Amino acid sequence: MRAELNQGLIDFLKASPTPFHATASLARRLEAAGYRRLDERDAWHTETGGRYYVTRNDSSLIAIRLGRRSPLESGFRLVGAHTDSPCLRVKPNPEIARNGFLQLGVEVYGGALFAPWFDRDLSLAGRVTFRANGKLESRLVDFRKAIAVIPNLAIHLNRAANEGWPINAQNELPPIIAQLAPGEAADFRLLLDEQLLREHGITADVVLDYELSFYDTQSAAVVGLNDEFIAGARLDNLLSCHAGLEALLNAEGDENCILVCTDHEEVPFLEQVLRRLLPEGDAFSRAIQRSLLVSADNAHGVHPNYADRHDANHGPALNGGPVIKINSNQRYATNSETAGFFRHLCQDSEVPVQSFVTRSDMQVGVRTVDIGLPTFAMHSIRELAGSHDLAHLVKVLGAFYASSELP
Amino acid sequence: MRAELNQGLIDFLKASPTPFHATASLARRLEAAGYRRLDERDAWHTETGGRYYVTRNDSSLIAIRLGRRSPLESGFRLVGAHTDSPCLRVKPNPEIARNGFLQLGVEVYGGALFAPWFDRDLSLAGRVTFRANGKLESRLVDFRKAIAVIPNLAIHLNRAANEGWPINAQNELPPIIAQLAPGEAADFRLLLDEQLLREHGITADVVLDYELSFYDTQSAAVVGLNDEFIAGARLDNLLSCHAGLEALLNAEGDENCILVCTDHEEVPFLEQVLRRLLPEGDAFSRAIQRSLLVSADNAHGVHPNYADRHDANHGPALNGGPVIKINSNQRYATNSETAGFFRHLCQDSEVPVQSFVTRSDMASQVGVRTVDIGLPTFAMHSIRELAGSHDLAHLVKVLGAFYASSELP
Amino acid sequence: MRAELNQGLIDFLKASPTPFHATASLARRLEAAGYRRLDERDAWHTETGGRYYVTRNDSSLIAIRLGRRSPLESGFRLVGAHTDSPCLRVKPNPEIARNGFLQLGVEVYGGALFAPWFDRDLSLAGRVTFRANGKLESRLVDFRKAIAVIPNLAIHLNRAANEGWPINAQNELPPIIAQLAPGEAADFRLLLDEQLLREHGITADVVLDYELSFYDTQSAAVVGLNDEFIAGARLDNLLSCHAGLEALLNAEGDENCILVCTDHEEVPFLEQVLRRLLPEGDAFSRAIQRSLLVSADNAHGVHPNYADRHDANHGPALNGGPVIKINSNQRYATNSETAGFFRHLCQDSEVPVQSFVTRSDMQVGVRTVDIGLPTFAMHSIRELAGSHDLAHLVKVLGAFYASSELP
Ligand SMILES: [Co+2]
Ligand SMILES: [Co+2]
Ligand SMILES: [Co+2]
Ligand SMILES: [Co+2]
Ligand SMILES: [Co+2]
Ligand SMILES: [Co+2]
Repeated sequence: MRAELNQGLIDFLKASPTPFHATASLARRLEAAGYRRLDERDAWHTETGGRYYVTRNDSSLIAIRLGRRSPLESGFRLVGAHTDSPCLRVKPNPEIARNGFLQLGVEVYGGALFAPWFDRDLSLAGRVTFRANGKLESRLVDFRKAIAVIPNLAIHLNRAANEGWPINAQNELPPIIAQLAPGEAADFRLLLDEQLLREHGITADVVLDYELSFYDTQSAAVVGLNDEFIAGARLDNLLSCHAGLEALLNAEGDENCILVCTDHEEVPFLEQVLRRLLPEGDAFSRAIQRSLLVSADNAHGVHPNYADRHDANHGPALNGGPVIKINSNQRYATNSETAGFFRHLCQDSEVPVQSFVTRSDMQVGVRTVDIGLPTFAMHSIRELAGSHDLAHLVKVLGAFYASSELP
Repeated sequence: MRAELNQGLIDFLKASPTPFHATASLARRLEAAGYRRLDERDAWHTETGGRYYVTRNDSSLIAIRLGRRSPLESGFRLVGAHTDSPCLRVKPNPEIARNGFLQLGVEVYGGALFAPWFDRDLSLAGRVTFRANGKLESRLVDFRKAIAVIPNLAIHLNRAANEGWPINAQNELPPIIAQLAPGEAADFRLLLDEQLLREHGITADVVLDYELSFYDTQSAAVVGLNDEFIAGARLDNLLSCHAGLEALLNAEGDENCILVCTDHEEVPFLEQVLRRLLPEGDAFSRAIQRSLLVSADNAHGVHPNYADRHDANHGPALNGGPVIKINSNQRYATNSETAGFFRHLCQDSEVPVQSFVTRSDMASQVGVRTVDIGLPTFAMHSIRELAGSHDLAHLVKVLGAFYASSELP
Repeated sequence: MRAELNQGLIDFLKASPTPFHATASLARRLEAAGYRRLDERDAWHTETGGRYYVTRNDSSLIAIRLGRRSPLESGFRLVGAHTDSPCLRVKPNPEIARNGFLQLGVEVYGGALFAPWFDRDLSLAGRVTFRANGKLESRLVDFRKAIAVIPNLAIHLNRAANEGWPINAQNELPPIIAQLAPGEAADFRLLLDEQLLREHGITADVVLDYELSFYDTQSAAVVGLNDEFIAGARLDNLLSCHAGLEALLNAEGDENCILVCTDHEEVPFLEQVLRRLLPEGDAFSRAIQRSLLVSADNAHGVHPNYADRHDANHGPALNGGPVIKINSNQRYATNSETAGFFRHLCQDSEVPVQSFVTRSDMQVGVRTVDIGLPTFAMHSIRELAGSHDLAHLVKVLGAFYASSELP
């Protein structure tokens, strides 16, 4: 499955600098495959089998592939991922004007590593809400061009730099985007208004608020002497989003399938959607108890320069295939029946499979196995995974999507 | 008018991932412009009006533009830059095999900022020395392709990462280039040999040693909402090398002109070369006292997230022109005469000029008077530094006015 | 307006020293306004145009305005606030007898500031559960009188008192209520029986258990040279409770409206009440997705003596109007659409509006905007707010309640 798959990933990451864009990319692909969009606000006709997707807040998406069999007999085959990643968001009154520069004050979304955000050609994307012709409207904008940089302080002026210092997100992370007069006027909402005309043709009476993420304009790429790796932003968790979608779109059979890609993992929807798919009563409970959730989120590869952060018996290899993640304290829902099932699936697909627990010194109600492709450096602005692993994961999710029996 | 310089700089940086490659790029352009190479091993016949360059270790270059009058009478105009930048160099027995990976051990060259080298698509380039059927060869290689990465450790396994930790070069900086295990012979010198075949159609008997730097494969680029900035590796100090060379090739007037770009600044050539110009005896000392060296190396612009690392009266602006660097404890050789001269020179060429002095709580065995100047930058010694998209034009104009200058102090 | 609104607030705080008392004060206001209590054990018949309220544990209240067009088309407009505040609670067996004094052991409720509770004329109020003719009753009591003091230790005996010491809640916070003889014997439940007789004309067989809060007997008050401020206990969050009830009672139009004042916010109901207001499980998601929750809870005004605790670009000003609270990491669920709407709603209702974000180094599935009035000294026994802001908040909350169209 190539190469083609790895190229599909790179394009998908490119089109998705935010959870909003991620969602839009998933939906345009779902639509090209003939899934019809449902609006939660409207009444649903619903025809049995039955290809649908629904969004919430333009940043969460559920894909529903209804099969021949009653979900009360066959249960659901659910794959879960998330559409968000740690990053830096623009503040509501962002303009900072000092030493000739115009900067934008940012907050740190999620458990982001600060250091890798320095010295990158960053751009800006996300959702803008504005008033046009009286009505409230929302669009996505993506500046595409590299408009921003968080420069490092020179080592000459910070000689114990490599000894480590607590990077202060308030002081040290606002990006520079331009130079000002001064005195010159600076209106970031005016800049967004320009970007609305430019990107959308819309003229806008005033710009109200926004959810804008800086991101790396350097694309994901295949790296390594023998091309054994993929480097890029947002692998956690768009690698899983892409994988599950590719598995859903190419799945054999007529099983009841769901793809759930939710927002804010990194900080109800599925339940309300499912309760609408089912004639209420014991139907919900009977379908869900026959179901299985494969929760796909990146795993930690044992890192060669940091090998002792891992249990020696449980250090996943990049390109060694999907990792089954166990944690007895319910950090992962995986148990012997869901783990045993997934393990059996990989064997029948001839896909290699690994295990991970952490070092011991470190709500729908569905059965769940937690898996993930091994990865280095989450959540940096540029994470690392293996170039063989996407084909592995797509193979077994596709096998799972086509599985008649579940535990 | 300004954008071709910047385009040329981006091209120059791309072709120069190492000091060896920068010297090669500089030399290629000089030859295209009519400068001819002198070998230091050989006798020189230098006629006036002549255009020469000189090379040492394939990583230092001196470019000579001999003028109408003897340098004994009218002096030298000298611009200095350097061809090296902090980076990671491959060790001589580099193969590290563990957890299924192949890695290359690296030493840190210069005062590199470690953290920015993480999570970068790295490639490998430099000089390779080998024995071929059966003589001693040196060639330059550039894998071009992204072959290596130094991944960060996940924050889940280093939760107090943003509080800082002392990054250990021996431990945390060896890059991953491939996967091994279940076997398997890993021999780096053999990989170099395939790279010799692939790049030069050359095969080798045995590869002996090599000087190879890892570099960022992401090109330099113009950035900012109004394109005010240039980002890239090696702005320290290929920015000045470019600037100096553009200015040398296009400067008007006669006048004796010198471009000196030396290696190992980040850690005798010039003096020996200048002496082989001019007659024996007192000719040298007399020429040098009528001479002036503009040492061009990047300055620090005042950083708006770190503004108090600067003196509030001496905070250079990106795109505010060349900076005169003063340190009366001779960290810079600038004195009031050479600073005065350069200031006069900028004012005549309509080029804006700034001053820098360090916060007070923080050549030349030739004996040439010197002014130290630089274009203001951020993130000096990072894998990716920042500079003004306007400053290069500013610098080339004033160096051009310097090379054309009739009089010196 | 304003002076009358502020007097109403003051009276409300006085009437409400506990969650139980806040709920009772809300309940008797609504009933005066014609709202009829719905018992959760009963079956409900709700007509259009209905005005209802329902309580739980006598300390949470949900008031409901049913309009004419169905929640399936128009959704609900919901205002959220909470009934509780940080304070000190009497323990089950509280009598401490030492040094001639009677004291009551107290546990610290919520994230209270300890120092301000010292040297205050405290009283005691809350719920008493007792047995009367073997029947088992609960009544509210309010001693009203200043019956307790937690005195500071004199600076002469604690000379570095101004250097700060860790205040130990178990040791330094039990208040003094009386003096005791040599061996005089004290029974707190006996004093509670006398208060039952005193306040309700009731004798108890035996007093069983209780939930009693100490509170300051100093009334809320307008303060400042130009009367720009209001000072009082429990401004977090009875300020919002009061503002929401005014807004609900005076709201024009006939749209579907909810006021949610819950208990225990400072350490299920809403969903269960909403589900009983509309048929299927398809109707729930449809109506909730068309709804909007303005979650109203005090924000932090930038304090002139601690101004560096705020972001310089996001320092809300007392009497500056409601504050839209923002946090990408969902400490506040505000997004660009619900912020846009609220900002619009303020600007075309002529109320000034402010944004808040923290310094970067510091459910039922409904869209939400977190907003609050700017406040000083939050979780102290005596908090500070603007004497102009309550009028602002009531104005825009009413504007909200009369909004036909929601994001
Ligand atoms: Co994840
Ligand atoms: Co993550
Ligand atoms: Co330098
Ligand atoms: Co340097
Ligand atoms: Co509160
Ligand atoms: Co509170």
